[PDB]
Amino acid sequence: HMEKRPFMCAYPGCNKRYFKLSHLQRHSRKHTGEKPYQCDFKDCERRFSRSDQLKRHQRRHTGVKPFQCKTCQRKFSRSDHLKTHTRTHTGKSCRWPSCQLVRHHNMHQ
DNA sequence: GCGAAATGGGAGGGTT
DNA sequence: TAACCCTCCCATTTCGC
Ligand SMILES: [Zn+2]
Ligand SMILES: [Zn+2]
Ligand SMILES: [Zn+2]
Ligand SMILES: [Zn+2]
Repeated sequence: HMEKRPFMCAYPGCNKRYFKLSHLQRHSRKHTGEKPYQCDFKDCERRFSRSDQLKRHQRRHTGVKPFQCKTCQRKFSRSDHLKTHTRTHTGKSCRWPSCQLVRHHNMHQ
């Protein structure tokens, strides 16, 4: 785990440093305040500085949930949302809250 | 209402 | 170069009861 960040931001007063030039060029859009990637869903009008941020956001509109829990078959749109959910099973036949297995799990969604 | 859990966004990291 | 996906932090919202 190295800390050498050779790419420094040239913005006046900014001390940001990054390991890769792509990370620095991605940071430079924060000073310009430009957010060109706008969500065109109804009654949203949200916008982001990065295209991947817009695609992550638009999954809440499209209902795309590629990540599925191997224990209770619950689906999530993000990998970190799935990993956090799996902690509910570590502490605690039906693995859904308040219910007494694949058919039952699939019917919950 | 309470705590837990889910949700959503920023920021940064890697892989092509 | 940058699209693309992952990982962590954080505040807010929703759920379970
Ligand atoms: Zn900067
Ligand atoms: Zn939207
Ligand atoms: Zn689960
Ligand atoms: Zn059940």
